[PDB]
Amino acid sequence: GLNLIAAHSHIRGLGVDADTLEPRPSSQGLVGQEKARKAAAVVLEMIKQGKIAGRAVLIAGPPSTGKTAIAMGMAQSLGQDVPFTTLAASEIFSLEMSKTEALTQAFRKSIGVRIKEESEIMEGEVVEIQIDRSTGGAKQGKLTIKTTDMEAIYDMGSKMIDAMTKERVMAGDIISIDKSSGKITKLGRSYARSRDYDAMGVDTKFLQCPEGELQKRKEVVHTVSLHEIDVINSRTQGFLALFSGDTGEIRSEIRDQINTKVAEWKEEGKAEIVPGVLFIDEVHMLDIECFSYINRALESDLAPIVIMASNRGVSRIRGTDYKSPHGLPLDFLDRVVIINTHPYTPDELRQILSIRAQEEEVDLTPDALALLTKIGQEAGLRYASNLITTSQLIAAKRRAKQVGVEDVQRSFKLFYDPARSVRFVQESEKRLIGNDGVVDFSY
Amino acid sequence: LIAAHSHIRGLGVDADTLEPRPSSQGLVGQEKARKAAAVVLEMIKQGKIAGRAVLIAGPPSTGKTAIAMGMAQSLGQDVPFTTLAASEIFSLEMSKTEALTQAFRKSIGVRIKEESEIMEGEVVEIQIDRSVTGGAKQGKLTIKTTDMEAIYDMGSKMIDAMTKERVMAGDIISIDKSSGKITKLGRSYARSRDYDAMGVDTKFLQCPEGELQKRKEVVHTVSLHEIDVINSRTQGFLALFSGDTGEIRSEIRDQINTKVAEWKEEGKAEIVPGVLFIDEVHMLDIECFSYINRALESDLAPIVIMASNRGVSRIRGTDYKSPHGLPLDFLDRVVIINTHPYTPDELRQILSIRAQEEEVDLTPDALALLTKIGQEAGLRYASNLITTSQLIAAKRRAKQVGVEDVQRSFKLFYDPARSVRFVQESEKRLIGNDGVVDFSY
Amino acid sequence: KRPDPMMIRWVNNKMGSVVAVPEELLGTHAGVVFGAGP
Amino acid sequence: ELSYRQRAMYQSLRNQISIMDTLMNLVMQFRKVCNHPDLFERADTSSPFFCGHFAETGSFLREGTNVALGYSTRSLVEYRLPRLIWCDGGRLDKPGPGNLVAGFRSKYLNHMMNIWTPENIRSSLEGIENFTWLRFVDTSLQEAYRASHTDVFARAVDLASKQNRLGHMQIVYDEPEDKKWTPVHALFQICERENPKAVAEITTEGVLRDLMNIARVKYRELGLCRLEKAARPRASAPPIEVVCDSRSAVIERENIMFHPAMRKALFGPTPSEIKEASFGPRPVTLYPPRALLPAPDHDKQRFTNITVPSMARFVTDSGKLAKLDELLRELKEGGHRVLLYFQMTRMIDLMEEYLTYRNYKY
Amino acid sequence: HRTAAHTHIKGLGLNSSGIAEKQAAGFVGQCAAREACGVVVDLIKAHKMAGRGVLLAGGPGTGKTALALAISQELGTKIPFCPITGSEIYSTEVKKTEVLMENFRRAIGLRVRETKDVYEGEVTEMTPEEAENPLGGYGKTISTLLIGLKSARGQKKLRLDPSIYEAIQKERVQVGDVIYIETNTGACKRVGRSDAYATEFDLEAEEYVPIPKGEVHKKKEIVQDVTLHDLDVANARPQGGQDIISMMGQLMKPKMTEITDKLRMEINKVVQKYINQGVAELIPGVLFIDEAHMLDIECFTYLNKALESPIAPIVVLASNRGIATIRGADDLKAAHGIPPDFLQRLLIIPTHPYEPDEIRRIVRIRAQTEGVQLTDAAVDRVAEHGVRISLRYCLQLLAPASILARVNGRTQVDVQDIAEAEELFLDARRSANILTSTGESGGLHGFIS
Amino acid sequence: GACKRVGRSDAYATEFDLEAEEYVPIPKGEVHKKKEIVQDVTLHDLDVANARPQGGQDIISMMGQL
Amino acid sequence: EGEVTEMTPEEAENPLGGYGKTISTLLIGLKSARGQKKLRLDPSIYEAIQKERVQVGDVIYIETNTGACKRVGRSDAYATEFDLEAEEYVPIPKGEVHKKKEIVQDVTLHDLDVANARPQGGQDIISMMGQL
Ligand SMILES: Nc1ncnc2c1ncn2[C@@H]1O[C@H](COP(=O)(O)OP(=O)(O)O)[C@@H](O)[C@H]1O
Ligand SMILES: Nc1ncnc2c1ncn2[C@@H]1O[C@H](COP(=O)(O)OP(=O)(O)O)[C@@H](O)[C@H]1O
Ligand SMILES: Nc1ncnc2c1ncn2[C@@H]1O[C@H](COP(=O)(O)OP(=O)(O)O)[C@@H](O)[C@H]1O
Repeated sequence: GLNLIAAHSHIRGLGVDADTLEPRPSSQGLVGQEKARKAAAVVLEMIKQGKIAGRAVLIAGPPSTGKTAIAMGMAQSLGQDVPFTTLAASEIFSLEMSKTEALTQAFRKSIGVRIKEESEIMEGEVVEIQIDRSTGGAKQGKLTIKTTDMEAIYDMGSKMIDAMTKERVMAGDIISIDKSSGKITKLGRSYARSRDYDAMGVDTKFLQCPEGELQKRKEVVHTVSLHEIDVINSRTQGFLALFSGDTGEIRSEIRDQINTKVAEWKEEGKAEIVPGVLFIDEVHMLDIECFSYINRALESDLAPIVIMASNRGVSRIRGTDYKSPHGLPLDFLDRVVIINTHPYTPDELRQILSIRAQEEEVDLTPDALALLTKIGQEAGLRYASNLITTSQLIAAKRRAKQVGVEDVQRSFKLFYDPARSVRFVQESEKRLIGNDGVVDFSY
Repeated sequence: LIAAHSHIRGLGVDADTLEPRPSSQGLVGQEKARKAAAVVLEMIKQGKIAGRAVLIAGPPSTGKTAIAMGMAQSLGQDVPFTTLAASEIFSLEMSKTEALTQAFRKSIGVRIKEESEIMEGEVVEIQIDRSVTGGAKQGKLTIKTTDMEAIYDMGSKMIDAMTKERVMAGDIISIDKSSGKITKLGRSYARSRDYDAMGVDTKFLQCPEGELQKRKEVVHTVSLHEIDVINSRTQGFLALFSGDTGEIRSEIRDQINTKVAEWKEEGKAEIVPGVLFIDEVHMLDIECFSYINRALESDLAPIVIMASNRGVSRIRGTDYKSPHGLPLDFLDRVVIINTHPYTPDELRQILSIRAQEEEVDLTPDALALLTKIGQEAGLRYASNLITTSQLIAAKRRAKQVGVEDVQRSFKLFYDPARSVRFVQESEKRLIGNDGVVDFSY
Repeated sequence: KRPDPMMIRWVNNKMGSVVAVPEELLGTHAGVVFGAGP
Repeated sequence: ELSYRQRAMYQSLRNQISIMDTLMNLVMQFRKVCNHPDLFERADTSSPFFCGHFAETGSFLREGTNVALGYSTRSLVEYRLPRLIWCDGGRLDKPGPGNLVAGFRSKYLNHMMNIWTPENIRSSLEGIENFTWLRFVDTSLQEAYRASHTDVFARAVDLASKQNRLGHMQIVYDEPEDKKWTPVHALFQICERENPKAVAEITTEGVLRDLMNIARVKYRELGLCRLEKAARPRASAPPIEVVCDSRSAVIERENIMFHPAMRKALFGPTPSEIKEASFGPRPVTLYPPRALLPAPDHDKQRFTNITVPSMARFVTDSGKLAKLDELLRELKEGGHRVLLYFQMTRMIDLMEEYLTYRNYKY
Repeated sequence: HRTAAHTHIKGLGLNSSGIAEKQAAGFVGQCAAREACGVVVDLIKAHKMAGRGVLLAGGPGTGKTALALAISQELGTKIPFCPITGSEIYSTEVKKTEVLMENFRRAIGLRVRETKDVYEGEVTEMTPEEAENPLGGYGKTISTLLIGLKSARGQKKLRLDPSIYEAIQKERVQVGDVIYIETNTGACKRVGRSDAYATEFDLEAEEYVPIPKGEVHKKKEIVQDVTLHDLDVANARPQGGQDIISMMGQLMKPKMTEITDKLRMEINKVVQKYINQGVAELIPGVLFIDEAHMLDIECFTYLNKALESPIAPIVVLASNRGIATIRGADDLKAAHGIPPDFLQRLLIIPTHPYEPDEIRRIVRIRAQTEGVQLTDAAVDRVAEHGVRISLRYCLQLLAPASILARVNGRTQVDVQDIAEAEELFLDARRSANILTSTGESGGLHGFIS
Repeated sequence: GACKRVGRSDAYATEFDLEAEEYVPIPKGEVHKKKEIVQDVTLHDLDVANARPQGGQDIISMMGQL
Repeated sequence: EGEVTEMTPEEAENPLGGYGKTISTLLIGLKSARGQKKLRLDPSIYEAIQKERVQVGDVIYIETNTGACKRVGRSDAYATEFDLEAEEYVPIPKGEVHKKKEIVQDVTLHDLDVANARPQGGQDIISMMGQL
């Protein structure tokens, strides 16, 4: 489909025993990281429980240690029931809005208003439409519709006859009508009438006739974020800015009104509030102004849980000239509990490579899997994982049905790991442009 | 007016051998550089090769701009020559990269030919019908040669033009049918007398002869940038001139590149690639240089010429120095021309040309003294003293600039080096780099 | 063909020019300029 | 050689020689495209990809001779909102039950406690008070109030009615006796009362008039208003819409997205209004009173991205036809009418279309 | 036709087995890198993978960009090849991560079948019908138009929605015109006058066109190539409706906008419908980020998330720099100018300097590509540069030497014409000596520091 | 002076068998109600309302950009 | 220029068939402070008068490069015609009834830049929104 195979495609969840929060040694595509997966599951539990507001969790550990994978596993194990917002910290440096506004909108996106509503929908196959159009138009008309269980005839009001003519509704068409709006969606063409559709090309699909009553109440459960309500109220087509962007800085008094109204809907029982998650990937790309805003944004009642990942050691905080762990100021780190990811053992690399060789359509011979495991220890999990794809493509060039050591050796030879890449750089320093701008082009 | 380079009227080389003459077309000396620029000039005219970056290098003065202005004169009007100061690139309305993209695409012409059709005749009658309270208008034009009469129906756009032009019977008019523009050429009848406020009586003309319609092949040259602007928009094509154009999307340019190739295969258009001259090129950033270097590599890239005064000098936007202030991996793609400071006899010949261009009759000793000043103060200063001495001579009604006028001009106006000493001799009274100053006597 | 009810017609030639007004516009406000208002 | 249109399709289909065999079927379509590409795929009027929903006609035979064309065009991107948000008071500006604030707040912030209301202005109209200048700006308290409450579009429609009378005064009240007279209630409109633009339009030597139109003239003289479009958007879509299962949403969609006053202003007076205004006993000022939609800058492409295939494009799309066109013009001057023989019968139809374009005769 | 730096490159010059022929398709050498670029072409043509990163690593002038343009030719015209420099990312209109997303989605293509459902005919009647509204102040409104269309196969009368009459009106349609109406968009085109009453005596310069052959109602189908970014831009700046927003949105100045993830996600749903309907082929392509060292640590940290997207193109970086300071991160030095976080994601194709005989071969390939017929002693002369001077300086001399030879009346370039070219047109190093010797002291004739 | 169409009364729900219309029960309390609401605004709200046309006064705001 | 003393059609010698009205000249009287003139105008000025709503006692000018007319306002000689009328009155032109003058215009080239790059008089919605 339109989803291709990607680095996290094998992550199907968090892989944790829901009855105990005990991490299974592997399941759902996660291998090892047990203590981190347990902690992320305790966070997952209190996300679903909703009662706790505005806690920040940092996931800290070396690169390629499963920090994003654990974040993806939580998103896959929350699903649609909870808003999940993913933010690269690079994203808030907008030219449309100040970074605290962008960071506000991200917090607003992570709280859902859940609104439960009903409508009568009428659905069936058009048996015939008569419209007289009596110079003039839309004067009078009759509609016959059937399911497999019933047939009925309707006199149409004139603004419904406009809708029918607007949708060019025809005998044999399977339609739904939402009654209160009066919109008509043509779900398809009935197969029994296929002969009538002489203008439709042979690529046209057909459907069986609907089933049950012509009319029923269908309940829709909308969830709309606080950010969407904020943007809707900004201007006469405010929602149109939810797509194009081009929201301004939304005025604070609009948000404060909306918070009061959402508290009314909660107290009136018309809506539920559904606290989500904001995941800030590589949070160290934020600067000292951002962290100061976050500190008090987390103290709001309508704050999500915030989950964060950092590669960084003791490192220079952006927008200042001093260093702190993770590159995060200690005053912010005071508000944050930290989950650590550790490096993988060779058998865990073997398992992750196996899983990655299941998600990609690749057969590894046992010696090729052993060699990729050895390469994974020497050159890192990510590089050996990129040799999997390379080896399959080389094997297919030699038309092999399974990837052999020869294909992995060709991969290792053709594509350098980071360490050999650095060593190549440390040897080529006269041909590569130095930090001084100096370079020699002669042989 | 007379400007700094108005005497430059070409490159001054033999068109056959590309040998530079020691002085012609207003250029003097620089023979090695003028021959090099003549080889570049020929490979500009040949069009065959895209994307050559030639840097003209030298100390201040020594004619690097004068050489580039000599090239522009020798190409004539037809080949594009986009002069750009490198400080123009730092727009607030667009990025430096977009500003460079536009400057490149301004330097490639598309030369498009069309067959217009035109009319030439005496108006015998006009009828116009107008809807009261506006809207529709209708009319008929009856128009005449010595050899034809015909009645043409008119639409609103034409009736607007006819009434704006105040067309009347007995006018001679021409109509470009393709563009719809009208011009009155004159009148064959007298101006009437029955009405007032009829206005000016234009040129008398005999009635046009022959057929009313004539086909007319015409050719228009437009930049790739001008095609870009009008194809990125539905409306607002004044952005060709006001500069309101934003950062144009690359999908539009990719389409235009494909279509202009197709128009060339169709024979609809000739592509006429020209020159982008980036003066003061050392003023670009590292980000600009790392764009030009790969912008050059495209088939529609112009030939880029540059000038720099800089020595081993800091590159803007980075921490380190390089020759010309230009990155080494940029200069890798450049062939460099070096201009050399002039000798006294070269100075004398240039100053004679400047004097002749300004129409100033120097005495021989004034030219000698201006040459001596030229050696020690510089060619620009010695040039500035020519016009100054002419004015001083006019105060004393002198028919020629004497030595006294050049000495009087030298006295009143300081050269740079003398001004630097004047600054050093008054370090207490000028504002220092510390901001300190003493105002007292 | 009887002329259009609302197209006023100007014509100019060697004899100078004239304006002719539809019979439907005489007795309208558009006739007032011509001496033929309501 | 082959025209680029031929060359592209020919290369893509002769590439199948590497894939399959069918050779006879392939070389038959070699002969097709090498005769004229419109035998293989006819060039026909075309437009960008439409990223939207529309109602398809299911049958032509059932359609009949009279048919109602509704505007069916809708976005496939489709923003479902509950009526609790979109209709029942989640829009803060929309008064009703629930939204008890909006009705109060509209009256008090826009009228009672609004400084531009005439009663408030009138209390601030002297001395050092903040509307002191309103005597000398040409607006009344009513026009100031209007201009502070109506949006830029509505205000621009109101500008369409007005006469630049201060520019005419510049032509008439010239002389020392006229003292450069200005109505004292327009005293502060200095730059309207003194502006070369008015004078340049009345002087008979149009020198400064032409110097002020240079850009628009040369744009037109370059033919950029008539040259074919070299690009257009590859996809096109209608606006995204809210979808709400309520009637108020459908009304409010029609009120905003198909706004009658904006549309009427752009497209001008309705034909019966023109009839009433022209046959009336006394003059009447129409609304708006003219079509305020601008002239399109491209005098041929106008306001749509639809291309029509040119016959010159058709001529040059076949290398044989492009080469034959010179030979046929030579043969015409050689005294021969067109007489040709074809291995593909459909090529005779294209030549009849070619000859009915050229108006040369068989 | 015009000759440029890479006109001689035609492809990677691999065997069917994927080994590089030592001189093929314009290349000389780089065989291991050309073989690695072949396996990348295989990774692209096999649609299965998203968001893999490749780095072409190697000093300036080692053919890194020739390799990327060779990939662009092995993929052919169907696959989207999207080249950018790292210096194109700093827009003034929108954040630089927007430009990256636009380029990521420009590098994913879609070929989609489209049915255009249209009416074509000579307008034979046009009759508006209108209502006196209640006092909204704008007056009467047209309620509908009745229009008669005539084609060769008879005629039809259309009662148009007034929204479509506004298209007809802004198209300045008249009775007796030939028009095209597109029921997809409600859009209109005036094709011309009829060839009926096509008398010559119009000043209007009308195009008279024949009556449409066939039925007056038609339902043609055409195949459209679009990118995902084309859909984003269409839906963010709507312009295909006849509504007021679409209308005014054609009058406003065009400007780029920070298209939301929300829009992009919902266009994935729309395009996946086209796939499930069988009307579209998804054809993912490649983004070539040249000069990737000109990116910054915010760009690179965004690319982390962007490559993890469940659809993303292949990204090919190129860099020419050693251990260098990361831009926007003056505290951090790393190899290639790429952050150590991001470099772990890539497969590095290192690229190596050429040997002197390879330079000789390249000089001869390049000479005959430019049409410079060049003697063997002249080839040897030019190939002494490239060893002693950059390779690029060799190739740039070929055109001056050609001009000088032909000015000397020669049919072909001798050693003399190069030795003159060497003198008129200096390399950077000889010019750098002129600077250091002339600017050895300041003065009137010194170079400015 | 605020007013809203709540819907169509369901006493007319069978005026047709299908119409694009929303039918609501008749109001079942008093036709007239009086209630006192203590409204709060701020001086900034008065600024914003007086600085520019707000809400339904400015429909062209739907264009964005300028 | 002047106050309109009169407007009066001249009936044509040769009326066009089917129209019944045909005017060969429109005569207008214009008074200035310094005199008045009987002015014979091409009847096409009817279009300007009817659009501009020129009346007797209005102050207008005729420009000879178009033959059109523009209305400055009603002459203040009529300021007492009503207890209320919704226009301000303007003085009778204090010059000659006919002006032919050389005029010298101070212009900078920057004025030509702006006047070309942002035209001022445009009557469409985008121009008029632009000038707001
Ligand atoms: N415990 C794990 N189980 C399964 N896959 C993993 C695990 N850890 C990492 N991966 C995979 O290996 C790659 C690198 O891990 P990632 O989570 O991206 O590390 P980081 O986020 O710290 O850079 C990703 O493709 C990820 O899906
Ligand atoms: N060879 C020359 N012949 C004629 N005039 C020259 C020559 N060289 C310089 N000039 C004139 O002297 C002045 C300085 O030269 P210019 O080209 O401005 O030097 P730069 O390289 O600093 O731009 C200009 O007025 C230029 O016209
Ligand atoms: N292996 C090769 N075979 C043929 N030509 C080459 C080869 N490598 C480089 N070139 C040519 O040499 C010039 C410089 O190469 P380029 O790709 O610009 O290097 P880089 O991009 O690394 O600076 C270009 O004209 C290129 O086409």
